[PDB]
Amino acid sequence: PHRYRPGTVALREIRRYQKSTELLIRKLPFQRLVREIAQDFKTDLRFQSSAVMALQEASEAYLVALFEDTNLCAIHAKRVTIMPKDIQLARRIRGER
Amino acid sequence: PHRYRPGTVALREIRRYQKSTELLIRKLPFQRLVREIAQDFKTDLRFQSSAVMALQEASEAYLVALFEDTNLCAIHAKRVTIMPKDIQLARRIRGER
Amino acid sequence: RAKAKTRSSRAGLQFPVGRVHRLLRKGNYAERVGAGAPVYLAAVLEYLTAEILELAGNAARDNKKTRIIPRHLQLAVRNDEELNKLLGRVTIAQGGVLPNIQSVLLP
Amino acid sequence: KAKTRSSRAGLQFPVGRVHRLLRKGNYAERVGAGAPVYLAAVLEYLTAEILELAGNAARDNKKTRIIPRHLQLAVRNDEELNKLLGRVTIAQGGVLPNIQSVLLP
Amino acid sequence: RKTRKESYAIYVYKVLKQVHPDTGISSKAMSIMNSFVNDVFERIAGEASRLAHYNKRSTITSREIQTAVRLLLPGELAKHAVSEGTKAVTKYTS
Amino acid sequence: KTRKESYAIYVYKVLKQVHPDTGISSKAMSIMNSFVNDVFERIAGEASRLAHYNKRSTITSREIQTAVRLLLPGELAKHAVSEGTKAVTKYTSAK
Amino acid sequence: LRDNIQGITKPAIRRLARRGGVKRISGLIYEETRGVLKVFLENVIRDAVTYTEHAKRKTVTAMDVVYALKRQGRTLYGFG
Amino acid sequence: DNIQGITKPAIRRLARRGGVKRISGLIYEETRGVLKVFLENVIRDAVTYTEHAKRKTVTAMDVVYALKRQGRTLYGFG
Amino acid sequence: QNYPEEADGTLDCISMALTCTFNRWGTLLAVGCNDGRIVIWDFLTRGIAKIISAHIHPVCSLCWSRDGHKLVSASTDNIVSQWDVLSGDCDQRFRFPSPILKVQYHPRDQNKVLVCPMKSAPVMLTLSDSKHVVLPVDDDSDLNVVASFDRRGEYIYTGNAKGKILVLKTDSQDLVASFRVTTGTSNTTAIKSIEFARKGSCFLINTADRIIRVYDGREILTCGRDGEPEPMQKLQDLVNRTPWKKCCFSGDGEYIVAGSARQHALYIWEKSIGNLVKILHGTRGELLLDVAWHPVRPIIASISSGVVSIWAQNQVENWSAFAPDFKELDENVEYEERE
Amino acid sequence: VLLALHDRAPQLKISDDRLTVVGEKGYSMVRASHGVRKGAWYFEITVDEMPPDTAARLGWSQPLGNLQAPLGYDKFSYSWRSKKGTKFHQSIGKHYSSGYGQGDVLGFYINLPEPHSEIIFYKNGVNQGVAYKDIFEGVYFPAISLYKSCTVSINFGPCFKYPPKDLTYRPMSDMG
Amino acid sequence: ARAEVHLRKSAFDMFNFLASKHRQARRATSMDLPMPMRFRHLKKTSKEAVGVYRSPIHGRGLFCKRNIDAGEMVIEYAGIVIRSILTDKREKYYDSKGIGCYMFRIDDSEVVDATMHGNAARFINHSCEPNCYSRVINIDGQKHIVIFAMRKIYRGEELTYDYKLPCNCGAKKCRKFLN
Amino acid sequence: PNYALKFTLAGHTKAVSSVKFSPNGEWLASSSADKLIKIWGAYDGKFEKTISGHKLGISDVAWSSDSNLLVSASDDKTLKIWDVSSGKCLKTLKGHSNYVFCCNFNPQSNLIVSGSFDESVRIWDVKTGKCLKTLPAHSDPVSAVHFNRDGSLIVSSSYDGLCRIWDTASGQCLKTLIDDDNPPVSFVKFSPNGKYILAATLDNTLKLWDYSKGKCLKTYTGHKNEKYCIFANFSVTGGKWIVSGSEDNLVYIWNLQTKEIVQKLQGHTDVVISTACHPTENIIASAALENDKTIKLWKS
DNA sequence: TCGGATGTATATATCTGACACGTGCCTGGAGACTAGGGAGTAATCCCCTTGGCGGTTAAAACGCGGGGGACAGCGCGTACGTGCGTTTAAGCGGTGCTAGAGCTGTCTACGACCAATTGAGCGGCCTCGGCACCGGGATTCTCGA
DNA sequence: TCGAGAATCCCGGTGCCGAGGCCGCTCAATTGGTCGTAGACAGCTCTAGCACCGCTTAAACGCACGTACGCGCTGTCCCCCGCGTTTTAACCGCCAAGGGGATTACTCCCTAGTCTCCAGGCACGTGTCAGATATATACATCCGA
Repeated sequence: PHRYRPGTVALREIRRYQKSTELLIRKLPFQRLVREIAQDFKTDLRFQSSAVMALQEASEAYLVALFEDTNLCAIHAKRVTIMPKDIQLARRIRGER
Repeated sequence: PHRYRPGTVALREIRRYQKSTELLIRKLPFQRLVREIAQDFKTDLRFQSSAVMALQEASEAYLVALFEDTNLCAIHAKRVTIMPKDIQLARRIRGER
Repeated sequence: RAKAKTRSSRAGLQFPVGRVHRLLRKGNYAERVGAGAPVYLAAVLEYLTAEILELAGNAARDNKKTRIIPRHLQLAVRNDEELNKLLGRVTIAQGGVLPNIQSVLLP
Repeated sequence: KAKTRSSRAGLQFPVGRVHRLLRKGNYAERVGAGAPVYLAAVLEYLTAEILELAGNAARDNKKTRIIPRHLQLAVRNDEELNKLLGRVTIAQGGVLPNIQSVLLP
Repeated sequence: RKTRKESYAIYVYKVLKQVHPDTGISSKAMSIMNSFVNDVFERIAGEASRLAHYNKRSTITSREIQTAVRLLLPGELAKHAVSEGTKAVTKYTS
Repeated sequence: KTRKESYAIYVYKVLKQVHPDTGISSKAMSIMNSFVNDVFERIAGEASRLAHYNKRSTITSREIQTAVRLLLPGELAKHAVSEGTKAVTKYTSAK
Repeated sequence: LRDNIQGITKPAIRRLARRGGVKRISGLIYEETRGVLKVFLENVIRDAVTYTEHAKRKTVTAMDVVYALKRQGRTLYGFG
Repeated sequence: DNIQGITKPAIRRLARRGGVKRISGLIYEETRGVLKVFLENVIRDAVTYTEHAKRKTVTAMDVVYALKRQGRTLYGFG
Repeated sequence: QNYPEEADGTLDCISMALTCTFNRWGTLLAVGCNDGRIVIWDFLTRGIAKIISAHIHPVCSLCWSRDGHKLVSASTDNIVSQWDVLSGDCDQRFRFPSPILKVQYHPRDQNKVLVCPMKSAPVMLTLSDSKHVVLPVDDDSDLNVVASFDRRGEYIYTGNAKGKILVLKTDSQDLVASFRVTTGTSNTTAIKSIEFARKGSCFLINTADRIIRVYDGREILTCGRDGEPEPMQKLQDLVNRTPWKKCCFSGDGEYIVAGSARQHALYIWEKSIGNLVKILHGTRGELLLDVAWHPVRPIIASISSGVVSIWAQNQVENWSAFAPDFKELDENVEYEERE
Repeated sequence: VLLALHDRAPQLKISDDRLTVVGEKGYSMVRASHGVRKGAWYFEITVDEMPPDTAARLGWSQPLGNLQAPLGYDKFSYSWRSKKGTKFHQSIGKHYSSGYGQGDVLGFYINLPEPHSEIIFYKNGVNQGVAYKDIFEGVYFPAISLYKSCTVSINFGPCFKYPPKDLTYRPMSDMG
Repeated sequence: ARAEVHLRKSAFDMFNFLASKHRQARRATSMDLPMPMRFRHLKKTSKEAVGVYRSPIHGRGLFCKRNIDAGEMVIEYAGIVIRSILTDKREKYYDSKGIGCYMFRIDDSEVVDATMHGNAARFINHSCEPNCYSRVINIDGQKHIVIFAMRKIYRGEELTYDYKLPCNCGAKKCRKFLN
Repeated sequence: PNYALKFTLAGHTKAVSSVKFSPNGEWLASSSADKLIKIWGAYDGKFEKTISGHKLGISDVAWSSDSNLLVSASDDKTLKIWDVSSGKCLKTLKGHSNYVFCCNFNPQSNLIVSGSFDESVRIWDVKTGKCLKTLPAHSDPVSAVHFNRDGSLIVSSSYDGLCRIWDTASGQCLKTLIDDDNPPVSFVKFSPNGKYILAATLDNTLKLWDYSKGKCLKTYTGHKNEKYCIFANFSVTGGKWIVSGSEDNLVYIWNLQTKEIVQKLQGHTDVVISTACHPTENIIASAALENDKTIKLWKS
């Protein structure tokens, strides 16, 4: 009967995911999302597979960069947990809004 | 014998400077600074006047934008006074460092 | 041999067309500049210039003035949403800022 | 008599295809003669720089075959290449092993 | 005895006297509007050139200018500018 | 059944110069192809805007040199300028 | 269709944050992240369909996605 | 040396324009550092254009072209 | 008011709508569906009036009559039947040679209809029996000939498969006018469909090389047989190069509308001046099928895969009907009322 | 006789000849500060420019009345309408008399022995009607309320143009 | 059913507007900009920002349909700018007709009518606990009656001000006399 | 000018509701508030049948274009739909939260206007029986409704005295007729050009309205118009008479060019509230309230 | 300060299909010779850029005082980790159909170039009227009581 | 809750220099005609994209339990603001001198262009071995003791 003090599994998940390279979003829901929001700009399109792969790569890299800058803001605010106002501050400083 | 409670003169200075348009740095020290750091890239240059004016405009606009984004960061941190770690956080989120 | 009516008022425009076609030839953008592309482009430039000068002149009247100084252009660009999304990284000379005091500073 | 210009300069990237791409792209009216040689030299130096910095991590991860994780590490672990490639997403790239100050107990 | 300079002072002057019959314009605002016109011209021509290079073509028609305007301008301003251009081309046609 | 143009063989040769005992996969080759095309088009665009700024109509090695000193950071710029100047001299000496 | 903005699950944002280096996450980041991802995918897909309909085809090749990302300022190496 | 020309009230007036209520006493040193970095990164490309033109005088169009490459695009000159 | 501007709803009730046409009055709209269903709506209160599931076969052409009672069928087994708005029953039935494209009644008598096949000359019949009058066309080579009546019922304008127009009489075949248009520089091309106005004698030429020309029904009679007239107004497009599918007119010969075939679009020119004045849009990836103008009010009905959209001016509510003595001003209106 | 400096309607077009009132749009009534107390004060009103579409309500009013009171509001102010001669007194509209010509010399008068009244419409000595009767005693400054900006002068001399014949009056060289 | 000759068949009201429902710095008007810049956008906001519905105080009240922030303009109270003795004739006239007095004054020389000509700004009741006030501005001399706000006001609240008879406000320190 | 009684059609067990001719001009059936609708003739009083099957009272009854299909404004919040040639109670219109006083048809004869005592003028159907739209017009119960000549405008007559005119396409107010007094409007109708409306308000003063401008033109004097929904008609068969109900055992019939007291019919024993003319014949219908229960057809 | 238990790194066995390499070949790069035009280089001129001198005052610098914010601590209660059974659609293969991208033959309709004539656009020189500057008094916001 | 005082806002008056317009005078736009080819049109092909089907199962899910953190309050202490007094160099008016920018004339040699001849880089077809996948096992970290 043993349970870890909370935080250690988080730290080893951070090391284990920063080690390797893979894809972190399942490809069938992402493909249905791409077809879903492409439906409203032109009806009856027909995607290749590598285009879906390229969109997945670009979106994942953008999200990871946003989370790093958000965590810098939150550590500046003398806290630990990310709040969504930190995300809004980062997106307003960078110039995207 | 009267002295204001501290803050009111700051607020009316904020309104008075956001009203008008002028140049906020004296032009002789700025001109000597431009000649001083242009000395090390090529000896015996010879500036026009409008180029000095253009450099003054660009530097002043850049500094004002940096101070606005820094004050957004500091108000996010539940404080009032700007610290230099806020400047470093803003310059690291924007991508310049 | 007869009179020659220009290409500026044959379409009912104001920006010139021959000067735009010369600037598309003397630039090496591509080989062969098409037929009516400078007319289309001069119409677009007319529309944008009219759109910004409307707000400029309106603010110039509303500050009890008759000429225009660049503070009015600063206000007219930075008030609207669409032009602020277009002209992102531009420092207008002699521009100035927009009044924005935060919520928690003033008593 | 078939002296290719790559041999006549002692290089690796070809010069005729670079002159073909500078004539086809419509960059200006006339193209000189030393310019594609100069440009092939610059591209050779940049590619040699990136492969030299990739080889270290290629040997350090006990591998004999370069992978995109090696390219990601070799680009991001420098200073000046990290300014030249200012924002470029590399597929199958991965990130830096970074954990902040106050997170550890 | 001076070399001629290309400008846009008279054209800005004409459109201003069409849309506001009284208000004059100084020197500095004229210089700003000159730079603005040159800037938007550079962006649109560059994007159209990159399109016509992508599609294995050699000709900047009006269709590439339309696609460049639709890619560059945000939303409602594009929806007005496309109709203004198409009206101008149709009046020039016949 | 059409011809596509790439840069695989030349990156392969430079790899065999600098590391004589290794090979490379396909994905890294495609990444290096995209990198070479990116740096090429950035340098060519900067040189063209310089040549139009100076009211002339010719792209020479002088403008390519000014484009490189404006574009790259310091040490990499100095080494690349030395490489290019050595290549120009060793080309025009045995013309 | 209505779903698949919610089909992006909720260990997945946790796993993206623990690739990014995040320790403890509140309970609003899920909907905030869904909103941000939807905005970004709109501003890519619109230019992708623009290049497609200008080229006169009826599919969306990878090169159009690379061109839209290149104009936004986020270059992608690995598909051109 | 003569970096002291950017005095204490001038940074204060720039921060009053920026919309700032209260300022500590390290921002002056940080601000002179950031200003010196930015002016170096502009004047380098201005001097590069001037040396390529085979002249001995920095004009206005060279500064405008350097600011265009940085991505800031000053209007009102040239 | 004038030409429409805003979207204003739809009627997405009946599945797979295909074609549409109006009466003289502007209150009757039948729709030949994808399976023989003929559905009429209301316009003032907008309720479905009468479904006529006539054939097991799809319908490709219809037409209303002058009394507001009679219709005409065109299925994929060449069946032409007389219908009624009171009963809705089948009268006539026989088989043509296999293609039937479009029919048209005589305007000042509901005896005669003008029927057009694909690879044959157009044929006029009666409704009393199966009598048919053979109409001669000048070429008789490809036999891809279109024909229509004019407005008042004087002549029959025909259009061949080669680019020459004949003007015949409705019974005696009096060739009284003809003209060949200088189509570009070498090839003279065919005509898709010619339609006619309600006020005057203006009409349009819809070729197969995407150019609309404007003419009158008096100038050709003035030019006589084998004359060379000029277009009163040329209408074309250059940017998207714009293929066409359907052409019709405005209310009292004021404007000209023409739906497209590629981008799901509607364009509104002016017959008076001669310039485009408004572009409409809709769903980006549909396929435009049939466009009908409303004769006494600015309404346009467009079929694109079942959906019938009605651009209807977007009326704006206000005050002054509640209290007709209070005038809602805009700014300060000072005065004295009685001297 | 000069006019007032402060006791006047301010936004009217004050003419520089100091003997001519020029109006505005609306009924803003000037009361010139030299009027009767007792006995007799007669003056004439020479008319220079009287364009049509004017309601030149002329008569008597007190300094109790409003400056923005049209002449013809209450029991103190009197009324003489151009169209159909109508009186409007204590808000009572009764079509009284006829109109009036253009270009004459007008002028009203009250006769009160220190009361027996002559409140009667006076125009070149021609009667247009017996107006009213038996006022109270107070101050009656002359009141001018116009509809246009009509140029109308004023007279004070003893040698009148068309006076009331055999008039008991006092010259304006005593208190004005 | 056809046996009720029943009363309440008189309205005495020209305004039968009342229906069954009775549902109760990003912009320019909340900036620190000069006044006519806000005065332009005043009319583009006020046509759709607020609404008029039935209130428990006196008939119809003013429930706004937008979350108004503190400090900004809302709407203008405009109409016939009457001059000061026609007021008394209209008092006698609307005493004869039986409709109340709608007269706010810009100054003590010229008043502004609302009953004959105006806008939807008439539906503002008096209260002794307001959340708005009034200032007159100078749009090129042609002055106006424009109403600001005081505090942060949400969706579904009545807007009132002091007009300076027992009142139907029920204030904590009510005056109960509107003179 | 010489209208003479032919037949007296009595027999209503309660107060006679309304006399309405056939729209094609051959019937005069008369109903009553006794939940019973009889089918009487117009030229000899030819009887057919009596409608039975209601639950509460009857205010208005209507017709068809062929004078067979029927409907009545029942006072149990319903409008039961009936027939002459079959007699089956066809449908029953729900959707009311108060009593129903009047209903009519467009001339295309497939819509039902419903100005009921729930004060929101709904728009009902005949083919589907479906509430299309709603006109929340008045805070007072509806006295009468009417379409115009083609079927494009609806007038609103109510207690407050506001004769508004309403759109049919999207249903909006166009104009509000106003008055210094507040009389209850009883029963108005349009003109054969749609540009005139005779006002019948409870003030003992009739009015005729210029529609396109908004003024009153020609009135009457010396009449009793006070209590109930007093009806008005037209007459072009004889002179230009104005057939109207009357409370003093008369029938108010006078001409509008003359505006005089020239002919006064008499014979009723209660307040006459419903009159109507045959569209071609010289037949004027007349039926008073509960203490009369008779029908007097004065024929010229 | 010391101990039991899982997770991970280290050491070997087995398969397997990307990677490396060998071949035919066609098309794109090099060699020779010419045209003329963009550029290289001398040659002159004139004004804008540097340099200084003297006077005035607006701004800068330096002390003195205090109250308003930054931060340390402490109590608490709660929202988010860590672990355990299930159920479900994600994923892998196998089979099947076709709309649509891609090549290929012809032609004709549309854009580059040459010479002259015009005429709109730019350079230069008067001239006033809208704003620059400044004394004066009503209005409005502050803060101690 | 009140009064004395201090900045802003508005009005009247002067006056002056830079927008505004006139005048003359040139370079390139325009039309009218030629000549060549880029792209539209049609027809055939064959292969990636979309759909049906079924089996197994990792994991997504929902629900228990604590505990470490977020937050809110309290104190205190320290340091940035507001004002007054003394000082010094920014700003302006002012003149003198000449170095490089700007323009013209005149050869002239550097790249475009056309063809003829060849070799090298690309698609395609086969073996093989670095790594992916298992088994087994020291030991090391963590929370309990």
